[PDB]
Amino acid sequence: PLGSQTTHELTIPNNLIGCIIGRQGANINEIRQMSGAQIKIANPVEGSSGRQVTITGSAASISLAQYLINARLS
Repeated sequence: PLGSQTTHELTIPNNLIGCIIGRQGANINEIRQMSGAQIKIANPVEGSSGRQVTITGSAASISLAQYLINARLS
């Protein structure tokens, strides 16, 4: 659905972003594939403590993507 599509944003602590991405981006690929959401990692900035992530899709797929991000960090 076209009317369901929206955008969300969150911040991953820097020490955790490598886990989210994974080897060759395998982890973030999996989260994208499972959730059906588009997930983009923001350009890194020097001396930040967190890395921004945008998630676009329906509310359901964004909620799933967030859940999977959390699960990956356990």
